[PDB]
Amino acid sequence: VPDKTVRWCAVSEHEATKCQSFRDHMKSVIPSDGPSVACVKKASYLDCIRAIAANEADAVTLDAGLVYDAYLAPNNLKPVVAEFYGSKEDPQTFYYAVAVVKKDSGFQMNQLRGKKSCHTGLGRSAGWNIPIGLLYCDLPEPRKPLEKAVANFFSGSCAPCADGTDFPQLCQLCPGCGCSTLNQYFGYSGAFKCLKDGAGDVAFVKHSTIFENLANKADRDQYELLCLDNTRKPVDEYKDCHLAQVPSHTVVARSMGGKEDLIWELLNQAQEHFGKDKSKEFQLFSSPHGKDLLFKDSAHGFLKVPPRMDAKMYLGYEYVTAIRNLREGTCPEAPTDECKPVKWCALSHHERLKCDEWSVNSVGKIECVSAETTEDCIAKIMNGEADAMSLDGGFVYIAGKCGLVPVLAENYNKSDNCEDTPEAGYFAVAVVKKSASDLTWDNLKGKKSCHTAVGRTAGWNIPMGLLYNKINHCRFDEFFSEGCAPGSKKDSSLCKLCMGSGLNLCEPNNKEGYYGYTGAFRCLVEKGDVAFVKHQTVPQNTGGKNPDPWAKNLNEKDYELLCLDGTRKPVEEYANCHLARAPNHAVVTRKDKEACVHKILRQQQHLFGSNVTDCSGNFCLFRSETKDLLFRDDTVCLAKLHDRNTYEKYLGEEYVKAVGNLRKCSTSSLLEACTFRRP
Ligand SMILES: *[C@@H]1O[C@H](CO)[C@@H](O)[C@H](O)[C@H]1NC(C)=O
Ligand SMILES: *[C@@H]1O[C@H](CO)[C@@H](O)[C@H](O)[C@H]1NC(C)=O
Ligand SMILES: [Fe+3]
Ligand SMILES: [Fe+3]
Repeated sequence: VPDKTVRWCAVSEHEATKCQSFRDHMKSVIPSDGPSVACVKKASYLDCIRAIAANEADAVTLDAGLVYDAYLAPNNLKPVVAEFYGSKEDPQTFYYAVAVVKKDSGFQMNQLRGKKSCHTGLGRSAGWNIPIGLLYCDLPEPRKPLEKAVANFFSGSCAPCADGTDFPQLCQLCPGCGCSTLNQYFGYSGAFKCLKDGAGDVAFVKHSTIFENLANKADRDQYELLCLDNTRKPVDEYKDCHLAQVPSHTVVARSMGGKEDLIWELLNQAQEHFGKDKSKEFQLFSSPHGKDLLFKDSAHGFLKVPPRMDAKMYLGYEYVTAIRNLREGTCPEAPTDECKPVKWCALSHHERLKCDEWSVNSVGKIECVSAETTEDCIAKIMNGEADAMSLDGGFVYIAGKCGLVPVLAENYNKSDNCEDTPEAGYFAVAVVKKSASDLTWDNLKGKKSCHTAVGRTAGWNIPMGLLYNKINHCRFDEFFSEGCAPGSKKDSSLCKLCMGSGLNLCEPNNKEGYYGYTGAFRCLVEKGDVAFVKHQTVPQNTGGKNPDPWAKNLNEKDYELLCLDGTRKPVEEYANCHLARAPNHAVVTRKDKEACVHKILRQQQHLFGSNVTDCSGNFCLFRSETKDLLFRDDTVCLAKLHDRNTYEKYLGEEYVKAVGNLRKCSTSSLLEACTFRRP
């Protein structure tokens, strides 16, 4: 009360040597109110994970594979610090796994069978665990032992660290399948030589491996990469043509106990002091007693892992999927029919219950799964637990930084050709009361505000984007006196006007009554000085059309819009008095389901779209009661997106800019973690 020493787990005799030498040296230049280091010794990395889980140790650095095993029940560890490997200014932490090949050898990923493979080694990420994991279900039966089936798949290979007596075929190119730099084709660089030399047809390596072996691009153009869509790309389009995105070397911590922040403090203070080129006393990435003790010797320092980043996310879908398949042999029995059912992500129980009903009517084509925030749902879509949800533009943006794709837009304009008509978008406006004559778009300092939610187009990204372009700081909660912006930090002023109780207060879901367009507006009625909503929200909640007590008798007449020019006009005059265009909300998913989601959803909306009336008794998809459940209440249909299937491409060039301009101000723990993976 308080303890500060980090109980670091060591493997070798040698590693335990440096661990205490590391402790001694920290004590020389770090004060007593800072972190120290203690050492625990166990027989292998396997024991260390067990150690940290049972709270008899705190941290250890691991390769991607062991990171997976560590996250598993009952270990439940999570990655907290990352080694990086480039310059301080463009630090490289992850590496993408790729399958390199000679230019114009006329085959794709789905034709690897019967070709000659070059690998880095067994247990290795890019050279084995990724390719074989992702090719697992095309391997011939029996797939036990894996090595045999792999041998039976390729027409000859080099598999390092494997066994040549049991399986000879893995060695035709490495006659002595040697787990050592002795054998010429070992590891990243050797595996590539294999391909370069002609031994093999495909080599499995990092994206950087080629660049480290061919400095000149005229040489690189003689190679290509195999993309997962059974197509080829040039070696410098790794980012859009890789297998999986491995992390290099990760310190992991207890998911509950920790000590997460401490671990960072120690390591950050370590790299400041004895890191790289730092001191000539102690060397954190070098040694006397053998190499890669505690950390890799090519490591240039550390970076903290954003707290939103659990292991599933860190390792990433394609990795996790890969390494899963290696252990649990689940493949379709025998073929996957055509389109299994879609997991829609309900936002807490209000949406769940609508979802659950939607499910019943769909005869097994739509399953429901809920999370309590949308970011949580987004992450669920990323990791496989979920498949699809519809999102405000500002959150499609985030989804898109997280590598998810817009599949179909919502459309709000009545038309005989609704499904095949891209709409320019809806209009973000700023609504106040006629009664409050005093207010103007300039005069807002020290007034009270109501937002749909943080990170949404009309409720945040647009209004605040502008505000930031004026005031020049992110502290919006000080420019306003107080407000309601569900998703704000519980003790900002922008949570003071929200209406939820007590944990639910300011929570960015329907349990909070000022959430969304209706909620933002209601906030304006009861508590605030200005709502930031879409252009239709007033009509939609006045003149009796919203029957709830608070809305029953409010009149359109009673409200006005603030225009940018400083003047103010009635609600219907939004075309002449809006803040910006807002990209229509849209549905998003991951690439491998874009197909089935587009198919199922048109199948689905023809049954339950705005065509249908007598919605009571029937199930009607796009009508909720004032709460935009699953979809906005005024959705007319879902529009196709031909070649407009990318968050940048979909949202357009204006919106992506404006949101980008706000990057500095972002508060979002998911955006941090996704752009950490990489922007
Ligand atoms: C709605 O449909 C009309 C019909 O021609 C079309 O011109 C327009 O793009 C759509 N949007 C608005 C705001 O009128
Ligand atoms: C409802 O409207 C759409 C619009 O053309 C139509 O395609 C669909 O078939 C209709 N509903 C049903 C249940 O078929
Ligand atoms: Fe590797
Ligand atoms: Fe919106």
